[PDB]
Amino acid sequence: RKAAQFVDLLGYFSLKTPQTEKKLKEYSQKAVEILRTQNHILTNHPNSNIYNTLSGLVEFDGYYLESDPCLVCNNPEVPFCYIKLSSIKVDTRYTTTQQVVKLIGSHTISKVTVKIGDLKRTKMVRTINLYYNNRTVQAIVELKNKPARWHKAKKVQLTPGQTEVKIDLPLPIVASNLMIEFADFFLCNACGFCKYARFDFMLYAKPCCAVDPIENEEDRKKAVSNINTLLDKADRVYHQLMGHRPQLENLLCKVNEAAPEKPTSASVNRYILQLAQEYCGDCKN
Amino acid sequence: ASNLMIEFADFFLCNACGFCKYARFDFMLYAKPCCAVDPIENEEDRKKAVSNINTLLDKADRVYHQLMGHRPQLENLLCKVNEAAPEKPTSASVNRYILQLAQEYCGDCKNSFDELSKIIQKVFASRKELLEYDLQQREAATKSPTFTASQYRALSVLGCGHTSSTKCYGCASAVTEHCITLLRALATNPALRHILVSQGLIRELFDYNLRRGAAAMREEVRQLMCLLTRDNPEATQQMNDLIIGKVSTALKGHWANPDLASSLQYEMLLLTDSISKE
Amino acid sequence: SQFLLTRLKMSETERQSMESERADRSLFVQELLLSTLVRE
Ligand SMILES: [Zn+2]
Repeated sequence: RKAAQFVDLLGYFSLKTPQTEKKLKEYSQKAVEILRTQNHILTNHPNSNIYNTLSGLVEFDGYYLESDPCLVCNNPEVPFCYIKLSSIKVDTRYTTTQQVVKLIGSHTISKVTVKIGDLKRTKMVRTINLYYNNRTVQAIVELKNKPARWHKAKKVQLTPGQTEVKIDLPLPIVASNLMIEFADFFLCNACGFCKYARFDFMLYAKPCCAVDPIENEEDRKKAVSNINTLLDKADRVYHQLMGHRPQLENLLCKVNEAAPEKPTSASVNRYILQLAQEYCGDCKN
Repeated sequence: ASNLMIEFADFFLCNACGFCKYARFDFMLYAKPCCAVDPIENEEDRKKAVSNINTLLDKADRVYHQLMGHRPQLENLLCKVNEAAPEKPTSASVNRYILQLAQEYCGDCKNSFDELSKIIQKVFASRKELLEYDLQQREAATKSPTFTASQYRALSVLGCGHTSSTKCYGCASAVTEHCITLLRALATNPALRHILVSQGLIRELFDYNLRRGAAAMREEVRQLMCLLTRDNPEATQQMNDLIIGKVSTALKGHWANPDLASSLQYEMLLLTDSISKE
Repeated sequence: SQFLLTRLKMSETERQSMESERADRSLFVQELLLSTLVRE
């Protein structure tokens, strides 16, 4: 489905360019050959009967009975959304002039909008530094170490009295743990309470599928072990998914008979409801 | 009964509220709802009955028109369902047209049918009462001809409410069920089996009753068709010819239409049943 | 709306001609239908 614009342009250019009859014949032959091959693939597909019967009974988006999952169909274009930091926060630790946060997982952050409330004239922030990393740790204090394990993202200077600031990222960052540093002028070391002001964070982010980077050899070994575990889990889930097909075909065979049954959302045929529950409920998950 | 009275004859109750200090009484009835009307004893009662029957007929006519107004929507929904076009979006994930069909038929047509049946029963009871009163009055006027036992039942209102409508789908289905049962009983005699197969019953059962009715009826029809060819080579050859012809005709156009290939389940079930009986 | 292929008029005299042709086609279909109801 990615080739809508390509076929649009191909049709337009073939229509506008005057060409010889041999080129026209070759073009038409290519188009008809592709059509015939795709029709042949469709009519002999192992799941063709199940999909053809299911289309007229239930409303389903995708095809969840495929042996090899398709990267094209498994990867839709997910858009960015505005997420509040506390909703994805997992563990947090504060120091005198910094704040370290960990999230549930990785995220592709694009913009950060910071809001300030209950500010006091005594002291405000002049320069904010943003740091990020995509290494997963279990304890925040472990990652508290400043120099080695952080990456600079953006430094923003503020005019005095600013209430909202728009830290834009020219390139979206894939991050799991974040850090905010107040470079130029504060926070409780134990609980993080601030009397001078109250800070709130927003992110223009979306969920991302990424893993820790590899820098040395034991990281490679950990990556290999993790990939083996993931392959085993995927194999188990794949077998559990493919186990559903016999029940689906039995239900389809029973539905095809269309025998009247004696007993308004509950007055639908029980076999149709079972088919919907089996396909759109379990196979989808 | 509609109104009841209880009297304490041999031995108490408050005239205003009915409280009794001596005892407390509770009542139970072994009853069921009944469709009946007031009796007629004189002329103004007859006039009231006639007016009530006219009102009931008007209400029944209105409800009947409201019921028959549902048919165009039902046929439009059936036409849309027959297309079976995929729709993109677990009790809510069934096709919306199927939900609309179920709501239209089992939700509204059922209520209209029930109201119509209630009003029709009331009208029938009123008519029966009026006709009985008219017969009694005519007999009283004439008394100022012997009838046999069967003639009395024929004339009286006893033989009035046990006849089915001529154009009734359910009654025709029931008669077909009885015919299948009787024919299954009859086919156990070899001579009757030969006569029945000579009548041409196998083709009629194959063309009509294989796919119609409840699942039990369909299996019974399959059993009867198998029994009709129990030891008759000609009947077996005829049934096999029908099955093979239908399967070949469907398989010829299976490629351009898969419903042809998926609507052979009853022929193959018949073949399986015939083979499984040695 | 940015697709080029989805965007892939008639004068008055040809409109008169088309309306006249519709008229004669209607008349021909009328006579054709009348021909099937004749007595046999
Ligand atoms: Zn009936």
